[PDB]
Amino acid sequence: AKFLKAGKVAVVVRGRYAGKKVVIVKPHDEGSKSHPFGHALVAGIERYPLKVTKKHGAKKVAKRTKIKPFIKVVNYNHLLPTRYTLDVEAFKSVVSTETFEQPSQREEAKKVVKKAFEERHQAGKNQWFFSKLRF
Amino acid sequence: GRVIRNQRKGAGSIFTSHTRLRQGAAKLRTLDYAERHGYIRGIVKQIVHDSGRGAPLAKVVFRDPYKYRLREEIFIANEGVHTGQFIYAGKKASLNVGNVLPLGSVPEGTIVSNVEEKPGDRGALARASGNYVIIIGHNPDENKTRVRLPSGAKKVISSDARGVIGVIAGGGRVDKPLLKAGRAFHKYRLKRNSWPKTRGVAMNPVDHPHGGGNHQHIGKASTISRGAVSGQKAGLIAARRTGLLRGSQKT
Amino acid sequence: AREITDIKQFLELTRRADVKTATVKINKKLNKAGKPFRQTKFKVRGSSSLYTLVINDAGKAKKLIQSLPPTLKVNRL
Amino acid sequence: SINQKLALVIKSGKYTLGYKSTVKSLRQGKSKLIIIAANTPVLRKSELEYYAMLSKTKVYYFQGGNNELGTAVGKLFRVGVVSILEAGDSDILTTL
Amino acid sequence: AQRVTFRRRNPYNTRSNKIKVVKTPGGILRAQHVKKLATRPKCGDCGSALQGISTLRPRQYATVSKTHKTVSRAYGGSRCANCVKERIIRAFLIEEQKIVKKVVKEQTEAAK
Amino acid sequence: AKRTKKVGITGKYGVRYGSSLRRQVKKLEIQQHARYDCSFCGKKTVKRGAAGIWTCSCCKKTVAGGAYTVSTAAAATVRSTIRRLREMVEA
RNA sequence: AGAACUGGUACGGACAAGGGGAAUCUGACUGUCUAAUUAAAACAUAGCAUUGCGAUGGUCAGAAAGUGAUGUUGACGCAAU
RNA sequence: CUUGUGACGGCCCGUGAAAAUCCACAGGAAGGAAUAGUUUUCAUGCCAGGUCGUACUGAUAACCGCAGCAGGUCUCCAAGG
RNA sequence: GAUGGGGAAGCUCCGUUUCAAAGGCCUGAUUUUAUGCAGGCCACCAUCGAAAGGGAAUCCGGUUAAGAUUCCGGAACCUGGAUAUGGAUUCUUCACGGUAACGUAACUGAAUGUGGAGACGUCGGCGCGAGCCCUGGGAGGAGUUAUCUUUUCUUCUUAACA
Ligand SMILES: [Mg+2]
Ligand SMILES: [Mg+2]
Ligand SMILES: [Mg+2]
Ligand SMILES: [Mg+2]
Ligand SMILES: [Mg+2]
Ligand SMILES: [Mg+2]
Ligand SMILES: [Mg+2]
Ligand SMILES: [Mg+2]
Ligand SMILES: [Mg+2]
Ligand SMILES: [Mg+2]
Ligand SMILES: [Mg+2]
Ligand SMILES: [Mg+2]
Ligand SMILES: [Mg+2]
Ligand SMILES: [Mg+2]
Ligand SMILES: [Mg+2]
Ligand SMILES: [Mg+2]
Ligand SMILES: [Mg+2]
Ligand SMILES: [Mg+2]
Ligand SMILES: [Mg+2]
Ligand SMILES: [Mg+2]
Ligand SMILES: [Mg+2]
Ligand SMILES: [Mg+2]
Ligand SMILES: [Mg+2]
Ligand SMILES: [Mg+2]
Ligand SMILES: [Mg+2]
Ligand SMILES: [Mg+2]
Ligand SMILES: [Mg+2]
Ligand SMILES: [Mg+2]
Ligand SMILES: [Mg+2]
Ligand SMILES: [Zn+2]
Repeated sequence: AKFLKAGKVAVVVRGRYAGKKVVIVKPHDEGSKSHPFGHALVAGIERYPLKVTKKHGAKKVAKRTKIKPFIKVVNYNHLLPTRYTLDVEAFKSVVSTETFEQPSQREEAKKVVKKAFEERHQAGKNQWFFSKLRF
Repeated sequence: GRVIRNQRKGAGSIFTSHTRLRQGAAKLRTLDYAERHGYIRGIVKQIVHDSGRGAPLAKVVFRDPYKYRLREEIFIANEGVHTGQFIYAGKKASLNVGNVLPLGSVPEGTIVSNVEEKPGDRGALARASGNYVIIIGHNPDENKTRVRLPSGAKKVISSDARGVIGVIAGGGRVDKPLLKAGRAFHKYRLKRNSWPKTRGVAMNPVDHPHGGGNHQHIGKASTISRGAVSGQKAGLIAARRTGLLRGSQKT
Repeated sequence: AREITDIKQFLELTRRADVKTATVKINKKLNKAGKPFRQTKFKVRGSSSLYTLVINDAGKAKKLIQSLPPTLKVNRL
Repeated sequence: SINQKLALVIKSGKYTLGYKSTVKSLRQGKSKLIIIAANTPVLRKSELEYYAMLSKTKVYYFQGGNNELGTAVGKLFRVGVVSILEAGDSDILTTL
Repeated sequence: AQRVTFRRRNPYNTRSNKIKVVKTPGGILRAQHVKKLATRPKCGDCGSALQGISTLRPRQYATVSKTHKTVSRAYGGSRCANCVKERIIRAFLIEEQKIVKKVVKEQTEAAK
Repeated sequence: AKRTKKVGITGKYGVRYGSSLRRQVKKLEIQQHARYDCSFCGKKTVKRGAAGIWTCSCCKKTVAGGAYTVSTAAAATVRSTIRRLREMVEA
């Protein structure tokens, strides 16, 4: 059974965001006119949150938990699907094929996905997704 | 008379070895806590030819357990080692080719090379191409091992000395005839100034004990006692026997 | 040593507060086998580099020399 | 042996040859079984088991290298991995 | 058929003293010394000439902007792109195998 | 066509150095210059770089081996002995 | 590459440019030396053979040393014939 | 023709320097904005760059051979037939 | 080839990291005030040794009785140092685009570690470049011309740097 679904977490192996965790929001198996190849609409994080200890108080925590997300079209050949998962509901609407093709909705979609990511990271959800892949 | 050639080497004026192109002293990893209590892992990076040496070098990279650095070691490559191969050194290492098990923890009949004569001296025995050592047996009490050197001599060494598993690569080197004074010239050009060699009998008597005479002949006996002094030791020193070897060595 | 192709950039560059002199060179060129035209070159000696502006139109050349600041030393050659 | 089953797969069923083709097929969920040559790059091997486990696909390891696997499927070149898209008339899927 | 001479005081045809005969607006032939050719940077893993990077003599790199000396990927000016891909793959797979090994080990110890 | 009867590769040494020496030099140079299988990539792309260094043009792997061949008989015997000792000591 | 025609049979027209063969002694060969009388059949050489040595060692140096060469070496090595 | 350079191939029991120096990456210590900052690997702008050699010959006359000696003395460029 | 050391009656000898208590590096704190305390860091451990090895950065034209890549004129570059403006970026604080190889005017980054360049044999052939040689047309000048010769010779060039 096919596994690249609308909630899988993958790792980009090629491109500017190589080694960055991404979550698939909208798959496209049989390519498209603009992309004649199996591609997806993943959303990821560019600047992973920093480590936080007890010592930091009330502002270094805030500064060290900043998240920089990104949205991109990526070929399936440039992803490693994982056995992990992370559901996407709050920002599956904003990420779409016409979300791209002009800069604005890209940036206010990045804002929404940033909010969703930081909200989940504030709670104890998906530590592996927010943990930096060291290599 | 004049100081003969063999005396003249000790001064080391032009008789020192030519060491420009050598990649470094081929020594084992220093014996530390990790090796004598466990095992450590390494990666083979380069297999390099050593100038003036028949065997190739193995350049293995290790991790410093105490500081964040990348200690790099130079081994003598055993036949069968490849780049990117993981190398395990230590007491609890698995008995695999290229591993550096101490002679105490290795069963009889094993083949090892680059063997230490004392623990921690980083490899003395069997360091030439195609050479190896047989482990004959152990003495568990007062830990001690008996091994066979390439010379055929049997030697008893400590069980905590180390030695890499396998045979030194480059065997069969001396099989091909050189055919050319040029080949020997280039061979010795990177070892030391010891070629060509002039026959002592073709020398004037001031130059060598054999020199002189209306015919090229040694004159006296050529077997020289070990009690002779420098300048007399020219020929067969302390020869137990001489002549063609007909029969078994009976060693 | 650096060529400039923007007239607005050139006129702005004439007011860089460091340039003291400039020269105007007139050349006779051939667009093709039949028609010779007059080439004009505007060279402004900057502090670190020489900026050359080339104009192939006589009318634009006249309007531009008319539009140079009076405080700039111009050389005709 | 097993090479006779492979040959009957080739003459009857459908298959793919090569790492890119097999990973593409396994990504789409069309692959029923994969065969890995003995000396396949172990990293490539490992990503292959990971992909198969993600896709719930049986895995078998050929007792031979690229040349032996290539001759097994009846091709004059060397094959590192083969994917089984449909048995056709064979029995490999049921056994092993 | 003019014949040129070295423009400096080193008369020996050495590597640092290579010349290229060139013609000047004065109409004469004058020899000009050319600097030693730049060697392309190489990857740390695959050993091949990694692309996208300007090739200059080592000191001359201090003069150019950051763009010419890097690529916009992790390990930009250091490692081959395929090297980066394969090392990312290796890292992921070995870490997942580490979780697999630890769960197997805790299972087997819990069994006994 | 066939250019030589017996000298083969050692025709470059002409009429000198003696017949027998040229004979075993031929016997060794044939092994030295031959192409060998890649134990990793499975191709006829392994060549000798220097004495004892055997590397593969494709797959960029280098293996320490014999000075004149990829592996000598003594190496094979040693490897078999090591395998025997491993499977004897682990079980 | 070929064919006619032509000249006091000339024509690689100056320059440039191997004499050859039948044998014997001796050294296998390339190479090196008696600058300024001897270039050889002398020396070296590859090959062959012998000897010593497992490092607290063999060979050699220094007056001595908390000293050295072989040795960034380990018998497929080093050293002496 | 000379020379530079690229991809190659042949050869080795020969695989054919080191250091100064410059850069990149990994790393995330530290510092950072909204009525205002952060930035000098982007552009433009300002100042300084010390000390010693610098002529000529380089050879049948400038060097050594007692000398204005047919000797010796490292190297670069090389037209036409 | 000094030093620590060790020999030698001694002139001196060995040895160059050796049985050594072998140091400077950045940030800041204090603004009696200059710099000690606040820290942290780090472990080679003198020096000399190439006018052909490595090496930051310049070319063209002209000028003298004799100097020039050095002088004059013009046009650049490097290093070191201060700095101001413009540009860039930020309310998602430390940029974006491309599936990708990767692109741009920029587009924080200490300790520490890794890598690259420096950095490399010889020969044979092939491709490519530059200069030279050959040659056509044309625009000038010179030579031969009893006879022939759209003829013989000669000038038509473009540096570093962007
Ligand atoms: Mg000699
Ligand atoms: Mg004599
Ligand atoms: Mg005597
Ligand atoms: Mg005698
Ligand atoms: Mg120089
Ligand atoms: Mg780039
Ligand atoms: Mg570029
Ligand atoms: Mg003489
Ligand atoms: Mg003579
Ligand atoms: Mg003789
Ligand atoms: Mg000794
Ligand atoms: Mg030449
Ligand atoms: Mg070559
Ligand atoms: Mg001068
Ligand atoms: Mg002068
Ligand atoms: Mg002169
Ligand atoms: Mg001269
Ligand atoms: Mg001269
Ligand atoms: Mg004189
Ligand atoms: Mg001294
Ligand atoms: Mg110096
Ligand atoms: Mg120099
Ligand atoms: Mg060099
Ligand atoms: Mg220049
Ligand atoms: Mg002059
Ligand atoms: Mg000037
Ligand atoms: Mg931008
Ligand atoms: Mg390098
Ligand atoms: Mg031009
Ligand atoms: Zn291979």
